[PDB]
Amino acid sequence: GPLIVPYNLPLPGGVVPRMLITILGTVKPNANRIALDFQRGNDVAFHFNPRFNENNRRVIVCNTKLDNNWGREERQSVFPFESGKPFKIQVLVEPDHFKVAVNDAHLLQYNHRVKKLNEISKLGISGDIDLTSASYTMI
Ligand SMILES: CO[C@@H]1O[C@H](CO)[C@H](O)[C@H](OCc2cn([C@@H]3O[C@H](CO)[C@H](O)[C@H](OCc4cn([C@@H]5O[C@H](CO)[C@H](O)[C@H](O)[C@H]5O)nn4)[C@H]3O)nn2)[C@H]1O
Ligand SMILES: [Cl-]
Repeated sequence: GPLIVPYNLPLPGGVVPRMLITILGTVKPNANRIALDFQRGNDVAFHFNPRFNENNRRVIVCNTKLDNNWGREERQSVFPFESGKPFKIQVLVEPDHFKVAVNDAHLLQYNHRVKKLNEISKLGISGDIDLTSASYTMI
């Protein structure tokens, strides 16, 4: 039913273009944050971080963490999440970027900074959600 957050989903042999990762959940009421962390060991290859109240604004912050240092942030002000509401996040790995759609609407893409895609072998899912489902498939 509801998975335990923080949740770790192993990605056997890392990611690869045409790999589709689907996260189903519901945002808690008065949520503060969501985070998806595609990890290469201790490094975070792709950090996807909806923030519900940063100086009274809603923003999605994306970044990469290498040897414990966060890089240059990429910010998107389109913010499809709402507290209390069910969502679907789809992360499709493409040759040059992660492509993210929420609720079947394209949201953003994030260019690969970590190059060893087949070593990005785990997805951490955390934040103020009830997590229903997390899975992957090759399309
Ligand atoms: C148009 O221009 C802009 O107009 C704006 C109008 O409000 C502001 O004036 C802008 O400058 C101020 C400003 C401040 N911040 C951030 O605000 C934050 C709290 O919401 C923190 O204080 C941030 O610094 C500490 C911090 C670090 N991290 C880590 O970031 C990682 C991803 O990179 C992961 O998410 C980690 O998990 C997370 O810990 N988190 N917090 C701070 O950098 N963003 N912008 C200005 O540029
Ligand atoms: Cl790399």
